Amino acid sequence: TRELQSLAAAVVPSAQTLKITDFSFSDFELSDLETALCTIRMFTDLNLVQNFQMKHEVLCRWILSVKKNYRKNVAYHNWRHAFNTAQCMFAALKAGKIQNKLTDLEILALLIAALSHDLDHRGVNNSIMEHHHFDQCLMILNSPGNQILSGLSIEEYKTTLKIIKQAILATDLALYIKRRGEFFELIRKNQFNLEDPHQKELFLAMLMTACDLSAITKPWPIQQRIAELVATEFFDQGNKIPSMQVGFIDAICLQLYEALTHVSEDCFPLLDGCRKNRQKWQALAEQ
Ligand SMILES: COc1ccc([C@H]2C[C@H]3c4c(nc5ccc(C#N)cc5c4N2)CCN3C(C)=O)cc1Cl
Ligand SMILES: [Mg+2]
Ligand SMILES: [Zn+2]
Repeated sequence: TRELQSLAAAVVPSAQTLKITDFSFSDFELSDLETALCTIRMFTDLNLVQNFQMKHEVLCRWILSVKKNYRKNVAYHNWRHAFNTAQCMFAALKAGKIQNKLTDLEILALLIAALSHDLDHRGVNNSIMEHHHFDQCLMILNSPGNQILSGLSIEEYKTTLKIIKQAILATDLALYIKRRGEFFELIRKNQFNLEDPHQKELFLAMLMTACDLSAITKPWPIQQRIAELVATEFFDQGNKIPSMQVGFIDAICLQLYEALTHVSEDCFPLLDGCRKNRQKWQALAEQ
């Protein structure tokens, strides 16, 4: 309440000041309070506070509830990773122009899922995990004073919960591998149509994984620092790195970001930064 009083009374700087529209956004210089302000700006500039009548104090308490339920002692899967996944979601809807291809409920659920998709993570060394993350997302969404979705009707609320649940479930890389071949086959044949609800639901799953791994697309000095955090989680429980990074980019990332650019050409900076990082890690791999 000492933190919530200061956050609620603050002024929320514009999206341009906060630099949350650039795919190259980084958070290393930001306080926990600054990340909260950037998050309010995301809800605000996506018209989520307005279209769904969110009381300011409730959104402030909800953001702080979400942030508190991430574990700081976890090197990578912490609040900062969830904040970044939401930022890339914002950058994709705005700079990537994905906004027009989605509905308000879908955008409202994507932002909530991106912020929640790793709640109570304990580090890689501890599809059940994603079901636990949605469980914690649901518990916070139902906490007194945190119900940011109270402005929705019951039909709106039930649809949004279904989308939130699927989006968090989609961040299971096993589900991504199960489903990506379909998404690539329909991108191949020039058949991809978002009007198909099964195709729209599949795309929302791919958009989640794209933002979930957005770190692999960051500029080299940032990507180097994030790859450190990843190593500290996998390794030190809190040489071989360059090769494992190129293998991850090859197996997982490059096709995903390639397909995303076909859906919207303005998501190209993700595919670009992911390639420049493959070059950098490949050179390091060769010593
Ligand atoms: C001991 O050190 C490492 C070991 C492996 C990796 C590789 C693979 C790794 C991985 C995973 N998710 C990542 C998400 C983002 C980024 C970035 N940027 C990189 C990610 C990432 N890199 C999950 C799958 N995985 C597995 C199975 O090991 C990196 C480091 Cl440093
Ligand atoms: Mg996860
Ligand atoms: Zn994640």
